[PDB]
Amino acid sequence: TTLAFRFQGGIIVAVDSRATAGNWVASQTVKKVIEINPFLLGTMAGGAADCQFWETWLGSQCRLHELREKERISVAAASKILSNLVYQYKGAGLSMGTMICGYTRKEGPTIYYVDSDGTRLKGDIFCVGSGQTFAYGVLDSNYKWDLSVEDALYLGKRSILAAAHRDAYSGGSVNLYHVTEDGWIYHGNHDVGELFWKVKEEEGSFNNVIG
Amino acid sequence: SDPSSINGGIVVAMTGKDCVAIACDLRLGSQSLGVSNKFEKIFHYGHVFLGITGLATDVTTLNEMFRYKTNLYKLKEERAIEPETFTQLVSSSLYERRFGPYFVGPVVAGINSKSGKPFIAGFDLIGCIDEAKDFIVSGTASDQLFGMCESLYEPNLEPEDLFETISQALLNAADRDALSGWGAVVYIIKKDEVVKRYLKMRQD
Amino acid sequence: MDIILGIRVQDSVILASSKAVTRGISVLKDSDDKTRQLSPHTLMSFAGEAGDTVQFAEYIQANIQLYSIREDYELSPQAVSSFVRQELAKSIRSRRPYQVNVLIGGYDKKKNKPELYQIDYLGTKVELPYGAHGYSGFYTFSLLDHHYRPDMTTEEGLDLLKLCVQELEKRMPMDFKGVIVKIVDKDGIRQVDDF
Amino acid sequence: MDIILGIRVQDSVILASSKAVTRGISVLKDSDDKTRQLSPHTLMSFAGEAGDTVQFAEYIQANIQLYSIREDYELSPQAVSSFVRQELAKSIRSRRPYQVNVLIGGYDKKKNKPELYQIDYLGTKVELPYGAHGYSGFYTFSLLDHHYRPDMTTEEGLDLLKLCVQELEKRMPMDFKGVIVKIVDKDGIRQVDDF
Amino acid sequence: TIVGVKFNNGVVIAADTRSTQGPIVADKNCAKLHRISPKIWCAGAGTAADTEAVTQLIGSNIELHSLYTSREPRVVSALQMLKQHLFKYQGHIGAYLIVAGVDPTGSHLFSIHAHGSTDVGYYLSLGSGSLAAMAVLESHWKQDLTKEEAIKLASDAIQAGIWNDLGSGSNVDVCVMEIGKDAEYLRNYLTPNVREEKQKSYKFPRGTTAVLKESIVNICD
Amino acid sequence: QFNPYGDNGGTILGIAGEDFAVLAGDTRNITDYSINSRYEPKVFDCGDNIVMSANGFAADGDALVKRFKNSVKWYHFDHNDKKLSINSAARNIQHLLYGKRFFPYYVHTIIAGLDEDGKGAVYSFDPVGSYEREQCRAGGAAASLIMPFLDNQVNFKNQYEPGTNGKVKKPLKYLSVEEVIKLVRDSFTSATERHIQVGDGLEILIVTKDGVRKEFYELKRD
Amino acid sequence: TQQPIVTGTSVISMKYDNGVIIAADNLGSYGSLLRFNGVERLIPVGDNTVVGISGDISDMQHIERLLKDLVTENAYDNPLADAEEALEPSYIFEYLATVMYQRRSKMNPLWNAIIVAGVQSNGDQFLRYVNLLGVTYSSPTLATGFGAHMANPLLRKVVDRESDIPKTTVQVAEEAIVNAMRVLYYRDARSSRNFSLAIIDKNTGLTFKKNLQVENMKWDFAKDIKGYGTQKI
Amino acid sequence: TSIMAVTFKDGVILGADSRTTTGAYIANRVTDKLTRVHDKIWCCRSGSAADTQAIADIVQYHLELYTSQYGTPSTETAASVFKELCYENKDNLTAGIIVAGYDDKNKGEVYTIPLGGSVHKLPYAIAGSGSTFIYGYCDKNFRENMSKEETVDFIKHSLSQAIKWDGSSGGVIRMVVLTAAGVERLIFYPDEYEQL
Amino acid sequence: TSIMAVTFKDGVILGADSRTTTGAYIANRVTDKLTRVHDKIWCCRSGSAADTQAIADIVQYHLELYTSQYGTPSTETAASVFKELCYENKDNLTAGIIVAGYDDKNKGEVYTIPLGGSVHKLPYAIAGSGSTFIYGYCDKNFRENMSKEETVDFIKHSLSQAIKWDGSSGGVIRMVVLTAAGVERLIFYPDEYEQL
Ligand SMILES: *C(=O)[C@H]1NC[C@@](C)(O)[C@](O)([C@H](CC2CCCCC2)NC(=O)[C@H](Cc2ccc(OC)cc2)NC(=O)[C@H](COCc2ccccc2)NC(=O)CN2CCN(C(=O)OC(C)(C)C)CC2)O[C@@H]1C
Ligand SMILES: *C(=O)[C@H]1NC[C@@](C)(O)[C@](O)([C@H](CC2CCCCC2)NC(=O)[C@H](Cc2ccc(OC)cc2)NC(=O)[C@H](COCc2ccccc2)NC(=O)CN2CCN(C(=O)OC(C)(C)C)CC2)O[C@@H]1C
Ligand SMILES: [Mg+2]
Ligand SMILES: [Mg+2]
Ligand SMILES: [Mg+2]
Ligand SMILES: [Mg+2]
Ligand SMILES: [Mg+2]
Repeated sequence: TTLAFRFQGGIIVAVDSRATAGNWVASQTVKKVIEINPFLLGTMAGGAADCQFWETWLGSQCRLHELREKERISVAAASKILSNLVYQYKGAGLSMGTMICGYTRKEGPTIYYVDSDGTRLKGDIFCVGSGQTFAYGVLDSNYKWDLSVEDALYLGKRSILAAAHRDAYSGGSVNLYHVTEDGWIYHGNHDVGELFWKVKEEEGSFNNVIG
Repeated sequence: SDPSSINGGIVVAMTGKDCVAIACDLRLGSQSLGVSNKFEKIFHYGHVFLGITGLATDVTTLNEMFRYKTNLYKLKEERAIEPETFTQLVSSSLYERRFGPYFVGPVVAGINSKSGKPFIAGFDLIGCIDEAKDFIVSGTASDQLFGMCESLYEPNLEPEDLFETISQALLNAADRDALSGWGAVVYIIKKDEVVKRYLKMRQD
Repeated sequence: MDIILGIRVQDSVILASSKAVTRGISVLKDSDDKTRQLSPHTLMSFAGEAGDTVQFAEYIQANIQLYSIREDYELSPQAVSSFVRQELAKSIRSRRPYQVNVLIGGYDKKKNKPELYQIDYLGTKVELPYGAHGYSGFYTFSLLDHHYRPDMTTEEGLDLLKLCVQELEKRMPMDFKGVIVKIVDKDGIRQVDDF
Repeated sequence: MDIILGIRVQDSVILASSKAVTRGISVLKDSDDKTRQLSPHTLMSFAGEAGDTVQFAEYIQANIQLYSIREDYELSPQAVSSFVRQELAKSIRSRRPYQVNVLIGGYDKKKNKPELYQIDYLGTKVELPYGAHGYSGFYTFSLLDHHYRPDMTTEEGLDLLKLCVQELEKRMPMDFKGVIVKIVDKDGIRQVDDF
Repeated sequence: TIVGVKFNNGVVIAADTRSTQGPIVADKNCAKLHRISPKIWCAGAGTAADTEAVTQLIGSNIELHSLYTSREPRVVSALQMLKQHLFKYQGHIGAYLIVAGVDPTGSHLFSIHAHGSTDVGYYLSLGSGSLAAMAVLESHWKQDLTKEEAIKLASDAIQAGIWNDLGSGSNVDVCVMEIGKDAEYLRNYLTPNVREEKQKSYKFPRGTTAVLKESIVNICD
Repeated sequence: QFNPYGDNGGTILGIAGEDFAVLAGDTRNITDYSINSRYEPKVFDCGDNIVMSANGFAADGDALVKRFKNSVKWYHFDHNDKKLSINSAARNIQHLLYGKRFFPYYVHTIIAGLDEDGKGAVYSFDPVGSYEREQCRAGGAAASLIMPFLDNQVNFKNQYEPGTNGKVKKPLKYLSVEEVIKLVRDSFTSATERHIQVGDGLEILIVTKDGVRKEFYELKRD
Repeated sequence: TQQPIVTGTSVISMKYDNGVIIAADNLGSYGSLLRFNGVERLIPVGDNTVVGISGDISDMQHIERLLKDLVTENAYDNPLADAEEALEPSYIFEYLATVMYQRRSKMNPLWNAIIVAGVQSNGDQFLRYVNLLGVTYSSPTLATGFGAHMANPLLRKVVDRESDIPKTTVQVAEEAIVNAMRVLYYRDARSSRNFSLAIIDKNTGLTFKKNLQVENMKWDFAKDIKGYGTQKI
Repeated sequence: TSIMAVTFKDGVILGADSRTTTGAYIANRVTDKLTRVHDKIWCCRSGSAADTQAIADIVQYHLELYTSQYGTPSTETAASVFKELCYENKDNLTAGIIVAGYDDKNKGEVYTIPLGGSVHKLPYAIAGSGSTFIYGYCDKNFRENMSKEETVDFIKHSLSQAIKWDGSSGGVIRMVVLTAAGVERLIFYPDEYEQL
Repeated sequence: TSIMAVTFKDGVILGADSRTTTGAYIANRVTDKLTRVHDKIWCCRSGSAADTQAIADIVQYHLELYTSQYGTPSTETAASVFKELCYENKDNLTAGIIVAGYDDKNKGEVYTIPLGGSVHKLPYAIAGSGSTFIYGYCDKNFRENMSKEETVDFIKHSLSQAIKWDGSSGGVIRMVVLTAAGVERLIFYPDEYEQL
């Protein structure tokens, strides 16, 4: 489960930290966000190898752009390198659901959804992965444009926690990012092991669970 | 389309000194979707305890069926069924459906009320009896449970020690399986008192 | 068929069921009631394979009505749910199984408790504070996990349902033509006439 | 993708295209523009396989823009349609064919005529008074056969389109989240900002 | 791995004690040596439940037959009843059995396959470990084995299976059926796979596990 | 029809101490129900204080280790005898694996050594070049048996402080090399008892700043 | 992708105190037809290496040609071709392993299981296996086909671990091999009575024995077996 | 499997090899494929071991009950009972059976029942996988009214060749001699027949 | 198809039937399966008629070019050229070829190349569908160093049996005699060989 949304105070990016091999839990502590540059984030969903390889490659292509043009690549251009690459591989069996989130002065805060079918969409809200529907349910029903940075950070965290609980193929920990005009700011790792019980108690939610 | 792994869930049983333990997780799902957080997989008929993993409809059906058979048993025999005898009743009943089986991994735990001897057994879906002195495992995380039990377990544990071992064995096995977890229950069974503990565990 | 939800609040069970009946690229009907009253204080919503859904609901309805007349007494929701589960548990190993998922919403007059039972076509029964069959659950379970409180009124229950329907109309690919909503409480079954 | 319509009236071509983008049981987006301006007086709407649709539209757009710059001249809608057809006719016998259907709406400044071209992914071209790709046509062709008149104004054209969208929102199984409407006339391309 | 060896005054059957579910060992000390009647014993390979169920059904019917006729059961009866039953079910009952015993007729050793074919022999092996065991039987077997020679050959043949076959392991179980005497069932005759003492005790400090709720369960009336 | 893949069984296990790391593997090689060898090493010193195992299809494992050993040799030539850091090795192996993305190496790969701060490091890879650094990991046939035990005994998962009412977790602390070897020897004896493809011998490579030492232990041969 | 047509069955081998022994029967099977009865499946390479091949015979004849061409190429511009720069068993094996793995990787295998037996120049016993998949392993005992199932268990009773090799004489080891070839003749339906055996010793060099026969077969007990259960006559 | 039955002056001789295989593995190397359905009516079995054993057991049952009621059945009657079972159940049976018998009126008779359950009365019959290799040999060397010794040689040489070429055949050559003088079991070992 | 080559004192004789079938239909009943790749190097063809004709034509080409450069090729050389084609193209060829030749140094030689493209030097070789039925017969009757008349009889009797039992074989028996004295074509008609 990965998510990114636009609001008054920029972009929130929230991801879980689980890797699966069928019903085997491969890892609970995996990074699903690639820091392409200080103003550009990539989220990873799908094939682990496919995501890691092609999103670090994207970081190389974005570095070369700023060498040959003496200027950071636009979110639009960075997303379209990745979408044009996966489109060349269409039918080969690549599996990738990515969000390219960042700020440039000409664009403002921008989110692009890119998948291995070759779909590329600009938009304000996306949830990607096995647990996307769970994340949407919570996110869509609490989302305003006017969320405070503090509230938006929590909603992002709470939407991934929601997915971590219900989706068998999401969990481990929530990794949080905030993107502003000044670039991305890491807002820490949050293990679901402790976060679930704290949220249950403090929020009074999750009454489905034996307290 | 693999009946044994649509709903998920695990059961483990261990023997200790003059006691047995049987534990299960609380998850019922439909593949990726977690549906219920309270689906218990351990039932009892008198002092004999039965855990059932596998397809949830067959778990519910077999429990209803064994409650039926052990009720008639008690009325005719004028005593509660013993674990050794129940084990054989489970085996007969599963093998009766040889060419249309119940998709389940049953686990029997109890203390023979006459000999005082602790007793556990497990079965495959068609009725074959695995009787072990040490431990029995069943469900979607049976590989993980075999691993944990084979390292953690030692013989002749006191009830309060045996509780820590079975709990840690189940908890850490469930955390490595997508389709198991979402809460756990542990039954500590002595000759004439049974303690039932709900374990706090990660809810992902 | 597709969408059937249930929420059990303090003093009632609320069942919401989609009105669309679709075969191919035609919405044949946009006002379908995917529900049968089994007894005065027990309501069953159903979804699944065309034909099977209604045939199953009406068969169950006949059997509960017969029991009521014979014993001059209303079966508890727990009892009706166990009867329904056993019928489905039988069907799954039949020549042609009933491909029907059901919610049973009932008010038990003896306990003075509302009860929601979710049962799938395999005969998988669970008692739930809130439930759903089909793709609906992928959105509504996580949403309810956040917004649901055990001590909510019937009016708060209906507002929690509006949230669920709003979310499904936003993110679901198919047009399910809104829901018919029914409340089961100590005074029986009534339908909300606009939603 | 799914729904793209076109109506050629007296002095304009009107293209209506659905806003929904769906993958699985999630509507990812509800404001998608399934259109590229090829030249100031030529618009192409597209529907079909994910990725292929945009990649094909943008490739065609680049080639028409290049021709415009090179010759300092705008290709006739007939010429652009023949170019697009030939590209699709090539693709269908390729290693991996473009699975894209298109409508081309253009105003030919030399003839002072609006023109609508319907082209499928096989490179099957027809000039039509009204056209549709996908399941839409099964409802809209018979509807337009009855209500369409050759001499209609642009305002009458938009009313005829409301009839089509109303019918599709009534009878189509899927929620396509309304349409973006664009008019191609002697003064170029503009979009109707509410529909 | 299961073997049968004939000797001067009887027959001996032996088996390993490993049960498997896919690549996992389900039971480290299961008993594959089954009693059809007091002096007719069965060794089973194949679908575990099928070999136990088919052995018990024929064992029950043989007991009733013995009571009806006032006679000791014969191995040829166990053989004929097993083969006819397995045949009727056209191989869907996955039972592979080495049937040995002594009766008024003398000493007998037979093999039964799932489809209902039977074989006579002086030495036989069945199961995944049958090739390892048959290599040892074909290397060492001679006509006129003594009791002690037959037991040694049988346990040697099982050991080949334990060591060289991944499908077999743990201990060697023997049953000796000698003409005139009681069948002796040597449970865990050989135990050459004892688990070494572990490096550590994983016994936990009490209160390690986090608990939400306790309650006394009522098993009484 | 020709199947280009096979399963040679065996199981591997890597653990990271504060100033050391271990890569353990059983020495058993199998196909179907036959033992090919009781002592076929699958854990290798690759130079530059890196140890590597590619468990699964033995042919693909040997091919990968050969290619990595060759990769190290050319790194020295092309970059003035510079030491290949464990992180740089890890990234190199990703590219080796991802090269055959559409005809993969059917192996679970683990590398162990010291990071550039002298700390114990373990990296693990999927067959097509996905990777992550971790304190410990098991691979191969008995991975599912051993991994949850390592979570419990190495990372102290689901363990709480006695009498804290499940509110204070057992505190994560680095293990001694003596303790890590106890967990490895017990992980493998447990794996041997319950998995038919695991047994015969255990071989451990330990990596400290003083180089690569080797320890060997008899396992049950059944 | 092929299917094997004319095939050879088990190659068996083991290490003893000074050298290695390897053996294989002289049959080329054509499915169930025992078609060709004079087929050498042990190919000696120099005076220190024998390569034993099972599986497809057409692919075996290709591998013979590769090996006789390898000895030729090694002699080229090589004054020490018969001395310090002679082909080692380890050189010959690694070459075959490389080819086997390349051909499986081109989805066009050489449909064979190969055992390279020999003694290295430093007196060390060499014994290693490779097959159509390019899978390789060494052990004090190695065998292919039925050999692995029936020969290894018997040979492992003589040499069970490394420390048993110094304690095994060429008399004991050859006896184990000859006995194992008799068992395979009893129990393998694709085997023959006629076989070749080769000893590579670090003192006596390469001894190659052709036209061996399985002897001392127990068949007499057959006459006492009547029917399949109840039949007495 | 290699099986044959040959009529001669004094009666009929049945021959078979002793090899049973599961794929390339020899499950039993001392099999008895010559099976008694009556004192002087025997059959040679080829096909599914389960199917031919089950059939032979049922025929022995029918002929023992026939004898109880109507006395000694003819070889033709025995062949007719085999045929009835084989033909009526052709879809579930893989059984090739040679029936050989000695009446005192009818002398030696041979009936072959191939996979279809058709019946063929022949002077001699060959069957089993190994038979393909000796059609040429048997057609050239068989004469009517051979002696006992000639017929024993004809079978020994014939099955010797079948064993040599067929991997599915092997072990000992078992024979059963059926004459007025009674019933004689012969066995011939590899070390004899191999180097004929 | 029934084909064989037999070495004898003076050289080698190739034998074949003349029947080619498409299913049960005899497409040609007077086929020539004995084909010349050099003056005294001939082959017998079995398998796909297209494949064995295409192969034989290519070999004749290679041997005619070999002759131009290095003089008369050995029988072994001819077999090696067949093998090279059959082995390297094993996935697209259904060809079973017997190569028989007469050098003045090497005398009569026979090489068989079965479906795999393996090569086997033999005193005599049999192949084709009809060969299964005469393995027994040929093994028992073949002696080394037979006369011309004995070898002609051995082939005539052998193929006579193969034709009798194999429906895919029939027509005339063609033979080609290869000796120092040159090249001799023999034909034997049904009315002769049938009643041997
Ligand atoms: C939220 O929605 C959440 N859902 C959870 C999850 C797990 O689905 C995931 O998508 C993660 C995220 C990645 C974690 C690593 C960082 C990068 C993101 N995805 C995985 O964990 C994937 C799941 C996956 C997805 C799609 C697939 O299509 C084939 C397969 C699997 N995990 C892996 O890919 C998995 C990782 O390692 C597992 C492992 C470990 C050790 C041994 C074996 C396996 N590995 C594989 O799937 C390996 N597999 C190799 C073969 N292969 C293949 O295609 O081979 C051929 C023959 C067909 C060519 C495919 C891959 O996160 C989201 C956000
Ligand atoms: C020597 O040669 C030795 N080799 C070892 C082995 C394992 O091969 C075995 O044959 C044993 C012997 C049995 C030991 C137990 C006493 C009775 C004899 N056989 C097994 O262990 C079998 C292996 C096996 C064989 C054939 C199979 O075909 C499907 C599968 C497996 N084990 C089992 O069958 C196994 C037993 O489970 C024990 C157990 C006990 C307690 C809890 C869990 C498990 N169970 C299964 O295989 C389950 N399997 C499920 C599906 N199934 C099935 O039929 O599905 C349906 C839908 C069609 C019904 C079959 C059973 O010993 C020889 C001598
Ligand atoms: Mg989860
Ligand atoms: Mg869990
Ligand atoms: Mg049958
Ligand atoms: Mg083991
Ligand atoms: Mg033979």
